[PDB]
Amino acid sequence: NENFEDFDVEHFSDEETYEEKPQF
Amino acid sequence: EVFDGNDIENNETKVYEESLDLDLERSNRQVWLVRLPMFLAEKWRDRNNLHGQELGKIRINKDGSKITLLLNENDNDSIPHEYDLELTKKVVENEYVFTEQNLKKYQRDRYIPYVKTIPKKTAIVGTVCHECQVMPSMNDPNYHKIVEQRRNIVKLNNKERITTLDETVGVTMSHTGMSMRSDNSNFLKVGREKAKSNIKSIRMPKKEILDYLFKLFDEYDYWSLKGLKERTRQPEAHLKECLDKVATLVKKGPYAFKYTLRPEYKKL
Amino acid sequence: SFNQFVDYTLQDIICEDSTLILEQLAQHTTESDNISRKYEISFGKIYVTKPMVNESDGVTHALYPQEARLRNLTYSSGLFVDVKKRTYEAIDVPGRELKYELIAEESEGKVFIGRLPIMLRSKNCYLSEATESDLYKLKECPFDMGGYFIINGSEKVLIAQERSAGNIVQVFKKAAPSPISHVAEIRSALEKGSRFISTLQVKLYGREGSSARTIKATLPYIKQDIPIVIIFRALGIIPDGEILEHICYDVNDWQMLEMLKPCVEDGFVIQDRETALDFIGRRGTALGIKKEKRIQYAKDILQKEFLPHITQLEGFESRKAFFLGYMINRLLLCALDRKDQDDRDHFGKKRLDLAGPLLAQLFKTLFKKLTKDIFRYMQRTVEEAHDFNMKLAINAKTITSGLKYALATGNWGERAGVSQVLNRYTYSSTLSHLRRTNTPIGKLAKPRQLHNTHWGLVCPAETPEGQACGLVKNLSLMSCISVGTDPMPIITFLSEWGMEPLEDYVPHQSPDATRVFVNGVWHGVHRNPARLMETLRTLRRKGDINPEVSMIRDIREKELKIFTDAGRVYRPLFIVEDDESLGHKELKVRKGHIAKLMATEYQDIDVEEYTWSSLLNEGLVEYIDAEEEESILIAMQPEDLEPAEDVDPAKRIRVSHHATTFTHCEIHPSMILGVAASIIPFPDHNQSPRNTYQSAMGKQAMGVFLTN
Amino acid sequence: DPNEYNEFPLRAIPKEDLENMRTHLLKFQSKKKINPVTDFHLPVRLHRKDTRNLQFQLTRAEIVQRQKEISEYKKLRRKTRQLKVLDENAKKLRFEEFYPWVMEDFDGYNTWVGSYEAGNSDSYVLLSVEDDGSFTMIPADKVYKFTARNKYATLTIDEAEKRMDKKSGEVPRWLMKHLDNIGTTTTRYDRTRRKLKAVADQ
Amino acid sequence: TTFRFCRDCNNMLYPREDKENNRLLFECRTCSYVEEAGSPLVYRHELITNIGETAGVVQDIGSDPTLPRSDRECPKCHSRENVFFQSQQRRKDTSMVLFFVCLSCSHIFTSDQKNK
Ligand SMILES: [Zn+2]
Ligand SMILES: [Zn+2]
Repeated sequence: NENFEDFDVEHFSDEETYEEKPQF
Repeated sequence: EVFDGNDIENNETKVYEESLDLDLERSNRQVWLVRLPMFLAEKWRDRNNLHGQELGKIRINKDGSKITLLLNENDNDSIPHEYDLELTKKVVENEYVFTEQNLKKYQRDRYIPYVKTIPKKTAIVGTVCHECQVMPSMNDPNYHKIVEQRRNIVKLNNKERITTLDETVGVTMSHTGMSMRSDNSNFLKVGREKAKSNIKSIRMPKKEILDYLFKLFDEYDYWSLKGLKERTRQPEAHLKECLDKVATLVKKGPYAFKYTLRPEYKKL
Repeated sequence: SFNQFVDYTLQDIICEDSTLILEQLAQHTTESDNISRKYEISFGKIYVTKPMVNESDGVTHALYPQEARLRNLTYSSGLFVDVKKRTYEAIDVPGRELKYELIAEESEGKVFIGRLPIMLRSKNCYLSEATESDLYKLKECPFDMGGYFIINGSEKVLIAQERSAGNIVQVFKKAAPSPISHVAEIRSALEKGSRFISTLQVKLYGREGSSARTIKATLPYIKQDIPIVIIFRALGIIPDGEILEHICYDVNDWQMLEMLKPCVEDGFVIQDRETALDFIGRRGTALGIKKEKRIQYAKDILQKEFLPHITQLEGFESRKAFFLGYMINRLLLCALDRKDQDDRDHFGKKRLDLAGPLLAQLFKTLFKKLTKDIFRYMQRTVEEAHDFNMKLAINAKTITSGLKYALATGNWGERAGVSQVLNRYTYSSTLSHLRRTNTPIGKLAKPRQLHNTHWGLVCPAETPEGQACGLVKNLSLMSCISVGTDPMPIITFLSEWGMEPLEDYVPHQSPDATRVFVNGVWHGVHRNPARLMETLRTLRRKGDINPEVSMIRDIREKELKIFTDAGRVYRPLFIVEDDESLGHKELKVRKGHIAKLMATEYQDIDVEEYTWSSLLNEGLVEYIDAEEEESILIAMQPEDLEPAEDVDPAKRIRVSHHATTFTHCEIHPSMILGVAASIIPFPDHNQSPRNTYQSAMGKQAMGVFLTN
Repeated sequence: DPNEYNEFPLRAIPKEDLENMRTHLLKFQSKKKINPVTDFHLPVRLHRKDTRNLQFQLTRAEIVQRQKEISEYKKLRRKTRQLKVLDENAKKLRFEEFYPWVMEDFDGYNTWVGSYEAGNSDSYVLLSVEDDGSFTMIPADKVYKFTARNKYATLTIDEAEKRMDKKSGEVPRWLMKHLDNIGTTTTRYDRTRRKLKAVADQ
Repeated sequence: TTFRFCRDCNNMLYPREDKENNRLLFECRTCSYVEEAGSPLVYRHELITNIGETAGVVQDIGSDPTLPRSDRECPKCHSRENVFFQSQQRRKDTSMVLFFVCLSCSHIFTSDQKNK
């Protein structure tokens, strides 16, 4: 595996925000 | 002392000689509620001490209402022999001292005649008039000893560290799991104490076993297999071979799963 | 933290549930078998072996960390307990009380309960007593610091888990649509008990514009919010005047009494202690209590479940009611806006669970499971008449696999990421990972910001740039975490140096009395708090009280808080005293003390060994946490802010603060930084995000992580 | 030292009159002075009873009155179980203090129920002042705080729920006065005086 | 408001309309204790509150090292050394007026000029 401190942004990863805000 | 209250039958006259009422004429006794540090408390509250001996002398100076306690030299030399009695409350109200003692059991408007009252011989033996706290005097030659003791209270630790086994780890683990040694402990040897009991029974003749069964049915009408077996010492097969002939098992009554005598022999 | 855990907490966990009693009733159809048996298995002293490994073929030999790393073994050591087996028999006569006696089958006897993984360079590890040449013989790096576990050959570091402190009253303003305006909650916990968390919430219903603003508290195992007046009467304080005396400590606080009036309006039609207890027992959620036992049910809830951090025993209803009134008082000050809601980001209200508390709660759970398995096997054997074997009674694989699994995978149970693979990229990366801390994150707080109370305790610029920004913190260089001491000697010292008990405390005849809290437990009041604080600080500076103990005097609020629990992050500070010889404030440490320190250092590189413990013992330095940091004034450097007052234009502009009342001095301000930020040259000449970026990227450098 | 003051010897109690006798501390919780010699209707009965269902248990005057009237009238099992271990001192403490102390006068005018107070029951020492001015020392073992009950006709739990219920509106400010004027749920003392006057008028 | 309690049972007293004298009687809801009202005011409600701004003033407030020291003149001692703090009432719309505690006579003198 890998363990890096260099924050490479996870592209195409909006479903975290979708599950964070699923209700309106 | 178990007892039931709300007794309108007046059984307390017969079951207690001592009066249940609160004894009160000692209530005018003057009592000082005195607080102590732990060394004086441990010396003065243990029951192996306190044989009526003198423990000190009280001096009251009326110039400023100062109270000093001077202990005797018989108990210890590390503790001070002069203390000041600080009056935390000069006037103490609604505070009394009562004793509790066992009794002599030998020789709207709706009410219930049952309270579950436990009566005890009680007696108000004093009235608290002065709340006092004991302070060691500053000028005593043992006040520094008291300071050292109170520092040792927070200095010492009451818990010891874990013990580390310095023996060889193989010698330590020789007791574990796979081991040659059999368990010599006898803790919960239920199988050992149960398998040693063996019931071996001979075949007595049919006339004898039927006579014995008829006598036991005359003794008591309903029987279970285990109880009648420990009464008769017979094999299950022969015991059933006689029991079906001269008895029947109950299947639906309140005494079900029990062998009882036949109704023909019941009248005999 | 690990040394404290192994030395004391293992024995504490064993001794809380040391005994286990099973009664076999007679079940007698005939009176010939009227005997009742009582089998007790009692645990005693616990022993820990040196780190060992058993091979396949049963050979057990001493295991060293290099061999464990090479062979993918767990660097663990065996735990043994003394087990003594009491057995009792009684004549089972109905009606007559059973009297048990020994049959003298009191067998006792160390038995194996599992393998505890050993953190390297701890008191159990082989590398603690090894010299540098011994480390070279064992092929261990002398620069290697330990601090980690070896689980299946992988170096595992236990990240410190940040949690909000227990036994503290925190008052919070709720949202506008909610009918409750303010909530005063305490997450009551006890350390020497069942370790269960009970949340007591005292809630003020109705908004500011409303009229019927009542106060109701959420008792444990009660399905409804009971009014506070009903709870006070159930605790035994009947009159309204006495209830308002327990809650409000000023006779002229008619704001507070006016807000408390709807509470006694709500609780007016209960006027008896048994009526209030019947009310609480009807609101009991167990739903298995008969009509006449609800009084005792509510009494048991109020004794064993209501505020357990105070006590579990009976006879302390007055103490619990005083604490409840203090909670309602704090709630009403926040409602009247005399104080704001308590800061969730205050670092003194936080605790850090190191390897001690984490393995402590894990071993507690695993030992409960072990004792449950012991009782289950013993019950099965006595029921089915099988032979009892203690090797089958104890499954050591329960403890062994539980500790091994929770240290191999970070799932702390049966919280994720508690244990991570130790970073071995560079030496500084290993140090930063070993001093790394973690904060779990869904509340209404803002925990990602660098708080004011983070000064000198965590690094101001060392944090990941991603989702872990602000949650993952790194300790400052001199910052330490307390391992926890017993508060009972300090409570006894207070009781014999003037803290009168709370049972005899009357607030109206003691208006100037200072409340005394020990680990969040209100134990009493003191008439003169200043000299008590003076003698307590003298004891801590002379070393009689443990220097990790934090003592705070809030003069404005008339409070004296003493914290002896674990998890508190503190830092050392110089002590500044009066120094009447020179007529001005000055540091207690002098050039003679510095020379003694340097002589000890150069002897290490014949005089007396003058150490950090010596500086702590005659009290030239002091351990200050974020809570004690609130009541002190600190100078940044000695030789400018201590003595009384042409400058170089190249030097930075510095203020002298125009105040000479200092109680402490910073040792050096560069020690507010962490391991990665202390590699940065001139970090005060840099923009702070660039210091954060270098703190991130210094772990990805190439160097020599270890010499082996 | 000059004898310009008064000076009193101090001594401990003998242990012969400490066995089978426990010397507790009584503390009435009241704003006014309480004196059981004067403020109480003799005889006073300090005993250990079940306090649940107050106002429905008879006072001693009604007890002796009913004694007089009836005297005139007549003339598969579970084999194994787990025991949660508990310490013996608190087990005995719970067993003793399961029923609280109750001190009642003859007419029910003063009824005081005592709660055990465990905070400082082990540090108290009583100095009894004897007739000759000496001091005798007693180790106080337990402390009880006595609260007066049924002094203002407390109402019951069921219609207490009915008043708590939001179906009913605001509780009236003088509901107790209305109930006392009607004659509902009166004091034990008032009921005792009613019973004694209904006996005495015959 | 000056809340007052019954002297028989220590419950608070409530207002009573009287008819035979047209007067205010403070009366206990439990045990029928009635007394005269010393003031006609029975309910007092502050919308702007000025109490609690000087809360926490204790006789050893000068023992706090965190409190700043000033040199402003005490108008009871003519002394220079003192401490000061802002308003302890922590509303969001309160003023920033300094309150000074003299360390010789424990006097509370303010920096306000609109009041003076
Ligand atoms: Zn009243
Ligand atoms: Zn002045």
